[PDB]
Amino acid sequence: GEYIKLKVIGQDSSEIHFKVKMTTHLKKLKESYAQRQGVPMNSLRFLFEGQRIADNHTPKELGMEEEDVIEVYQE
Amino acid sequence: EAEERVVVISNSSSRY
Repeated sequence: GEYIKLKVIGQDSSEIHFKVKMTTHLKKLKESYAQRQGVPMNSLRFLFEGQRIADNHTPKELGMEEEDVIEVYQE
Repeated sequence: EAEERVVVISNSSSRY
């Protein structure tokens, strides 16, 4: 299907957007985000509507849609 | 002002 675009909001209000398919495992997003922030992936927690995003969660499992937000906090 | 950042999340030939 189509990519949806998710906005990842940092603790400093910066944003990096990610295009993922509905079946993509979100570990891939977490790794890319941590790489771009220059920190270990395991130093961060990623939340969707306040709930923890697992490595093998997909947008379909979480009910995500175009322009949904992910918030990143320290682990 | 930050610019927009959009990231796309997308063996017989081996020799080692």
